[PDB]
Amino acid sequence: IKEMPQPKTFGELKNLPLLNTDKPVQALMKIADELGEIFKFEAPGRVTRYLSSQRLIKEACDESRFDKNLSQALKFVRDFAGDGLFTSWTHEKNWKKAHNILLPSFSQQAMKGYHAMMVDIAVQLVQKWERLNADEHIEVPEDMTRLTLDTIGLCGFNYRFNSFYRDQPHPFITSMVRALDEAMNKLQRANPDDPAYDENKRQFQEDIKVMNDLVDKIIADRKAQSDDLLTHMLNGKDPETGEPLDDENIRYQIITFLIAFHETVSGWLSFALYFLVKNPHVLQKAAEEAARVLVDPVPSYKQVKQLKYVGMVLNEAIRLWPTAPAFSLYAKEDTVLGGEYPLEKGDELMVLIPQLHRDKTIWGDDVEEFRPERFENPSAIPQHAFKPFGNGQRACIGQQMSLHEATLVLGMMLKHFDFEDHTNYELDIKETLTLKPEGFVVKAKSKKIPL
Amino acid sequence: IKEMPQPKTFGELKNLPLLNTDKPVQALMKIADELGEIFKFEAPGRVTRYLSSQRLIKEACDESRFDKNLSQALKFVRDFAGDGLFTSWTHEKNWKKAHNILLPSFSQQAMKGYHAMMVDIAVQLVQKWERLNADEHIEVPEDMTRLTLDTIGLCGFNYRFNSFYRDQPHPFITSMVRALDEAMNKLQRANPDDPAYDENKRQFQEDIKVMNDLVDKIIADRKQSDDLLTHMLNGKDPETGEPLDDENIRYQIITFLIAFHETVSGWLSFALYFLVKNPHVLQKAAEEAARVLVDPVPSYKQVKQLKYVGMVLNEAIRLWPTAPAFSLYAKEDTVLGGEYPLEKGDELMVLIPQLHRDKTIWGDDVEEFRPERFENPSAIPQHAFKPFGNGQRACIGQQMSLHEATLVLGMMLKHFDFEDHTNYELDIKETLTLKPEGFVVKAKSKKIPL
Amino acid sequence: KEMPQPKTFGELKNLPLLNTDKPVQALMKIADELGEIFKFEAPGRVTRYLSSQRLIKEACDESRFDKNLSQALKFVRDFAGDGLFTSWTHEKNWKKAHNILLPSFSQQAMKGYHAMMVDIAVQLVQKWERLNADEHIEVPEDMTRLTLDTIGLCGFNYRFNSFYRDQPHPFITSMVRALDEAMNKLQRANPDDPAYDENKRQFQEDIKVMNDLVDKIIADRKASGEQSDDLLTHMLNGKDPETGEPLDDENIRYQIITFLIAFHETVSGWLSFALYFLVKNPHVLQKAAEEAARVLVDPVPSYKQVKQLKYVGMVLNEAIRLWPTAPAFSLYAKEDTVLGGEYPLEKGDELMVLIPQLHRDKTIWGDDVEEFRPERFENPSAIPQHAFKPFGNGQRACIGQQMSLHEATLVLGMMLKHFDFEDHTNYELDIKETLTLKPEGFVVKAKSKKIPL
Amino acid sequence: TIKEMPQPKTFGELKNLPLLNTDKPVQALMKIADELGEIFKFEAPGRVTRYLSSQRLIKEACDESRFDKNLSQALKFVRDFAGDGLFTSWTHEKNWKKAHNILLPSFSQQAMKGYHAMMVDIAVQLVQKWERLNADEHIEVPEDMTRLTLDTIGLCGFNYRFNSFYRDQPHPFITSMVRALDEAMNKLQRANPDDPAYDENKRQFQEDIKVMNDLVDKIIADRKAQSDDLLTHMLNGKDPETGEPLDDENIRYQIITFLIAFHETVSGWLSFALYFLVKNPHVLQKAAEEAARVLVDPVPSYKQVKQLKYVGMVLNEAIRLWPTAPAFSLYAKEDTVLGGEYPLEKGDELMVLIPQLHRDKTIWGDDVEEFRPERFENPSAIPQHAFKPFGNGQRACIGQQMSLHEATLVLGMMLKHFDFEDHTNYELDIKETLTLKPEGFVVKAKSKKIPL
Ligand code: FDE
Ligand code: FDE
Ligand code: FDE
Ligand code: FDE
Repeated sequence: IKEMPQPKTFGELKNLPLLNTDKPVQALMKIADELGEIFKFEAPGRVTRYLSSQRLIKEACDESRFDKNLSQALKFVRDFAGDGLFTSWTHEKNWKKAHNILLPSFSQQAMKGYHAMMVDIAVQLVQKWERLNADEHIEVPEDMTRLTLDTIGLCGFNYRFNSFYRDQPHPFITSMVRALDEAMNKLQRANPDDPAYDENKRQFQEDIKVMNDLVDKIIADRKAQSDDLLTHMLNGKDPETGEPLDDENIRYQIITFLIAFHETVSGWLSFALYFLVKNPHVLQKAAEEAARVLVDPVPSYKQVKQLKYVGMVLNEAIRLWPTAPAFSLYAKEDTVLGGEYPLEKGDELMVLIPQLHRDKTIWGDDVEEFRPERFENPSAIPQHAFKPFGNGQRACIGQQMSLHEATLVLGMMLKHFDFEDHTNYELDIKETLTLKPEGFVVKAKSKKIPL
Repeated sequence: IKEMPQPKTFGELKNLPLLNTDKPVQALMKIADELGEIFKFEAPGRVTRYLSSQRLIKEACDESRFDKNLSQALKFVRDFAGDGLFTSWTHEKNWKKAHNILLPSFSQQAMKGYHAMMVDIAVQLVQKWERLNADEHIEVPEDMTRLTLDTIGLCGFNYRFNSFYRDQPHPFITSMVRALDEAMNKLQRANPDDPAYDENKRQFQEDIKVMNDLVDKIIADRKQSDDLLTHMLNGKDPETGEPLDDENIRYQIITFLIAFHETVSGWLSFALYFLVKNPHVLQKAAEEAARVLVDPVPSYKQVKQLKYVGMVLNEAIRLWPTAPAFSLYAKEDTVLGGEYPLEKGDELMVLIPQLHRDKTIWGDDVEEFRPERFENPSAIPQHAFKPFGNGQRACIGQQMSLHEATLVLGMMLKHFDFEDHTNYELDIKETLTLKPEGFVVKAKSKKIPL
Repeated sequence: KEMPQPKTFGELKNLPLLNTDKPVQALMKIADELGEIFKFEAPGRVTRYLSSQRLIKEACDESRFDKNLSQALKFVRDFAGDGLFTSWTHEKNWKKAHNILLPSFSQQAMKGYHAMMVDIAVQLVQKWERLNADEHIEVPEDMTRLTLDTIGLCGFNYRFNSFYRDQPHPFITSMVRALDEAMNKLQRANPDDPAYDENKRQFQEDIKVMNDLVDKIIADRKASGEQSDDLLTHMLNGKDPETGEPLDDENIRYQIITFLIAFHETVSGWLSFALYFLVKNPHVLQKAAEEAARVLVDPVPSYKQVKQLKYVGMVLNEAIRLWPTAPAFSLYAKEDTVLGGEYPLEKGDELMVLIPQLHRDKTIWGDDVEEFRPERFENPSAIPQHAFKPFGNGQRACIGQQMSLHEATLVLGMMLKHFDFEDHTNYELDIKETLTLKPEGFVVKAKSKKIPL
Repeated sequence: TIKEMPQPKTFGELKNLPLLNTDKPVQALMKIADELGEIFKFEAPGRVTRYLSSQRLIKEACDESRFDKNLSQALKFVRDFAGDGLFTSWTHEKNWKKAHNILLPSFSQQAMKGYHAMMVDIAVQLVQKWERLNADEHIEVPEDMTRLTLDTIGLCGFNYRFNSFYRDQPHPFITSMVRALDEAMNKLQRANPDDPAYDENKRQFQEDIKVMNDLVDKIIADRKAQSDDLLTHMLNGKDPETGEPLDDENIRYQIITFLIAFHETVSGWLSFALYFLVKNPHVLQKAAEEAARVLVDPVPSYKQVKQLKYVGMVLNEAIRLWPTAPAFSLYAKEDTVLGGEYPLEKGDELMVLIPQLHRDKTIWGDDVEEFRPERFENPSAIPQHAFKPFGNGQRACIGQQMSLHEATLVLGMMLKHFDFEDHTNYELDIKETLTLKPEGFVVKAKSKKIPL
């Protein structure tokens, strides 16, 4: 009872050239604004539907009708993340297995344990920024990346990257960044066999070895003893099959966590810092809460949760630019979406989170303005209207940890510094598969409080 | 005595790679934002200084200290616009000659003369928008180009480009456009002799030929009309008694054609953008238009009384002045602002968009579209607002442009309600001028007839 | 029974294999590696490349196979339309134009074109006389000026005046660029990517350029009624015996484009190649120059005299054997059939004759296939049937074979009569490939023998 | 002064630099020489040089009392990872004459007898690889010559086993070297080396030097764990004026130097010979003839390698037509006049186009392009300085005897054991790094069924 909108198609190439930007997500957003809540996007070999209104999004988040689909994006990341929690299909050996082995390791009770090491990495950042000279500035995404990676490596696997002791990035991080870019780059390749991509292929494998070799370096330090993320993997057993996780799979989970945490949380903080320096009154409300609550030289686990405004900023940043901008679904059985669009079994849907988070119908007509005050009552927001961490059983396992980190770090930054948008930086959002601000720089004057 | 800041330089290429964007002006504004009111900009074989605070620009506008310089930009334009007014040196032969011959034709008294022909073109645009079907949209920069170009050919030269009767741009307009891109592109070539730049060198001569050709049919076909073109054929220099030679005239026509259509097309487009982005201001101007434009066709008198429409235009050109910069050189040794010593011949660049963002002058809300700043146009300090250049070398076409945009904007506001149906994000395309790219709207006609 | 096929790249088949600027030569190397036949697959199409006289002989059976419009020719049809070269044998305008024009390329017709042919030829000789001592000759560039001017004057009584220019006629640059675009579409897997927008639009403008002067020439003569006895009046006045009607204006415009392109592209390459092999084989140059001197006894050559340069004709034939400027033609099986007892073909299957490789079939030419020996052709009937097909086959064979040979023989004769040629650069053969073949950096210096015209 | 020197087409401030914007610079300089003759000026943005091609001028330029070895722009770029090694050092630099006198013993004819055995080891591995191929397959000639030449210099020279024949994608070191060498050539064409577009290139290059210094600098320690080899001569030899052995970092520069120069020159050299053999079947016959007659043991003897006279002649005739290191550079020690026609300021640069020298028609006769190895039957008939494939003077190629022995040995064994088919009718295509090798050259080989 409704023909679905579709953008300009270029011959046999369908809609693919339309996402021949350096900014595909943002290109999909611009399409969403022109065609409305749902549009078909077909490329050679695949077809999908992108949804942008909460009315259709809530139905797709009905777990009896739709199951998580591996988007072409995720299908290409699977070539180095394999059977990890992020890139495994729901119905498959290790998803449920790893899911129940690892879920205890991220429940609110796990956070109390990670808190000490999180603080460690957070002081290094504060000390680095403290120790900068006057004429210097801060490269925000890079230092957030230094932070996030160091924090997961210590909390999760008790491995010290020492990112703050390095100027050129780590070999691992560069391979991870190059691998993700390649996964993205395969989306626009109309035929991946063309010889033009031979060097691109050769490097892809060279970086997969670099990561896969290095992760086993993490494994060497232990069997050759501490309440940590890795221990649960080598040591937790399935209640039905009795076994632990395979050595090959434990690998993929590590790659997954390293990639997921360091990438998603880097954008998150950077965006929060971006929005703070652009909204100085919000900064004021957030900076004062920092001083009043963070009364110790270093924070305690209990003190973090009181930062009720710092948390609101983070959520409001994540509303506007969700660092994992999309998740994919398929129909378990034949169905009708919204009484208008019939779906055959196996058809793919794409939830375009940033555009869902821009539904005026839900948020009012100031969808675009950075106002953390929307979130004082998280309970007024309808169901499936704010889904930055996915949905259902395949929802983000790393939510409670990421939020702990972001709120922790942001608090200490606001407690210890004031930040000047000394360049009048125009937001430039880089798209690998995640989103991050690119070239964001600030200067920070230390408030002269000791640690 | 104050040492001047300079951004990052790359070996023998100096600051040249920093502008290896498709957006140099915008990249320079970014540099201005990091380095402050003035910075030195070095390229291979050249040096200039970019000024951004009203403190420095006011000095540089002393016609006793500084004269108009042909920036590297304009030096490349001189290859197809030659010694026309825009691309002339002040003291060269044809400038003051041509300037004093033509000023009468851009005086306020000529406007009453052009007004009919201007209305003619504007009715065409309005009828084009009325005749769209419901599902269709409007391509704003492209239709402003049809409008601005057709307007000057009819007012100036009684030539009908018929852009509204065409879907791919006119062959003249496209070569004229491609010539501008090459002038810009020559800015970025570290060595223009490289054979990679040979296909370009060939297209360039063909485009110069295309425009030079079209003009000469207009100019020769004349040898009964009181317009810019006969003023050129008949105007006489009071010292030598002769008109401009046919070559210089050709150069004036080319100059005007591009200069008007490029700046005025961008300008109207920016106004439409800022209006759809601030609907109260659209409301007030729409209300103001409806009350004043009370006849089926607007009159010359009524256009001076679209006082709010004019304020909008002033506020848009404040934000994005479609001709974004002018250049100056020091006539003799001096110090600029007590801090920066300058040798004779040293170059200055007025970065008009950054000047219009000097919080010191405009307040702390610079980035806001508020036409009410232009209630009292006398309230604004001198040398704070330079959209039309400066001095004797200031835009000779200010009235005509202002008259044009104001007439056109008003009729659109009287005749349509406009929908930003795509939530268009501003993307400003750079030739040498500025212009929004991909700006589209939907327009529902108010069914007022013409 | 299973046919060789070169290396395939995923869903892209063999197409990346000849993403060179020189496809024919890459195909010549596939044939060298894989032999008399190999399958060449592209997205959406399949063809078989044949190189042995054994298979070509069957492929020339007009009762079994007909002329196919190769993918290449399919793209040329975008501006050569319904011209003789790009017509299907069963299309309406083919047989029509064919029976109408054949007299205009006959031998009695050549006697008529000869003088205007001579006209362009003196223009070439004088330009070469009037050069100063230091300069060289840009050989392909001057052969192009000559061949184009000759077809325009002989065919259409139109003067391009190429010798009075440095920028080629505005038209020939389009005509050349259209050919390059036609060639360029061969390697584009996705023809729709927006990157080919400047290409596809420049293309449409170049077609506008060619049609303008061709429709001007065809209209300008439909007013002066002038009885030049040339291709153009023969097209305007000749009538089809079945419909009683002459060729439509749209179709004539296509034959002109066809003839301008066909003559200028094939013959200039041909002359260029002959001259290359001559300056590279000085003993052969001597014999031809001697025959040139002995026969060209008049201030300007006469038609009877041209018949008589038997050795330059053998040179020309030996040149077109090594590098046939039009390197391939295509056929399809009119019905299901088996080729050479090993390869069954369904009706409609496409075959491609790789003429350069055919002309190197050692079992036919002997063990010295690559040496330039014009003495192979002094007994022309000794050559087996379908062993030497530089002009195609059967009813679809080149209509301009005679006209071209006359031009080349005449022109080459005069060059040898009037100059001594020096390979002052030791030019290494570098063959540019558009749709036809021609050498690229070829230059020589020529000392005038001071014989007058 | 008498004679204004020719100069090819100039592109404004970019001079004639665009003339070598091929992937085949050397071949372009030949095409220019063929039209402008025995000498021409070649200008670049920051430099000017003169190319010599006639034996007449080259005989003068090889006067060691007037000219010395210059570092061409090319060799200046190799100096970034080969540093102070013999190939990239100035004569008056402190490590040249130092390293030169300690190493001459390791390449004297006397030294060869020792290298002979390990030379054979790698030589059989190659023969075994070819023997074990199935019939439908072919031989990728440059790749297998690169495998051999590198394994031989690495084994015979430093007792390190690369084991190239046990891998299909090339060694990381060799892939890094070739990419480092490619970067050196790639710079020659950049009139803007500061431009940001070259950041990934500058990055990768810096990573590639680390790769070489990694393995090589480990090898110097890995031996301190002493036999009689090139590395031992470097670790143990003493300079008589300061009495010191070579610098630890200088040795790293020599090893890198020797690995590259050998593997790049010798592999190219063998490949070219094989091309000429399969293209000249009668020469192939006579060459396999002597091979069959002399190579009478399951393994070659040192004496026997010397007793191949025609195989050596094919080698000489191969390097004549395509000398794998095609050029060397010189500077004027003082002001002087070249050929009585061209005056030179002190410090002016000369480039010898060895391929063009080796085509000087007045010297070799008019069949200069023909592959005729019998030109080398009487080597004393060849004029002094007409045939300089190994450079000139004290700066002459130190390894020419090692190289000739390897090429003679290997080429001999190939001719004994296989018959070769140009089964694809391969057209000669020259890959240019700084050195010259042929590309995509392939043959099929039918075994003569003979054991080792
Ligand atoms: C470590 C970590 C950290 C994190 C964080 C984050 C942030 C900030 C954001 C986010 C997100 C997300 N996630 Fe996240 N995260 C993580 C993780 C993860 C994992 C493992 C996963 C998978 C799970 C399942 O489902 O199985 C996720 C998950 C996730 C999601 C979903 C996806 C789909 O496709 O559905 C989302 C949307 N994550 N996230
Ligand atoms: C027609 C026309 C129109 C116009 C418009 C306009 C607009 C809208 C804006 C503008 C601007 C300008 N201008 Fe303009 N305009 C014109 C023009 C002109 C001229 C001619 C000139 C030059 C002047 C003199 O000096 O003479 C100008 C001018 C001008 C200027 C200045 C330049 C310099 O460098 O100095 C500026 C800034 N404009 N504009
Ligand atoms: C005008 C002219 C001239 C010429 C020349 C020549 C030369 C030198 C060479 C040649 C060739 C040829 N052709 Fe040549 N030609 C011509 C033409 C022609 C035509 C029209 C054709 C088609 C035919 C029919 O079909 O009808 C030809 C044709 C021809 C051929 C065939 C085609 C196919 O596809 O088969 C060939 C191979 N052609 N050719
Ligand atoms: C081991 C080795 C091996 C070799 C080989 C060879 C071959 C096959 C060829 C050759 C070559 C040469 N080298 Fe030689 N080689 C070597 C080496 C060398 C050295 C070390 C050098 C340097 C020495 C001097 O001079 O000091 C050379 C050296 C050489 C030379 C010279 C360089 C210049 O710059 O002068 C030449 C030309 N190589 N090579």
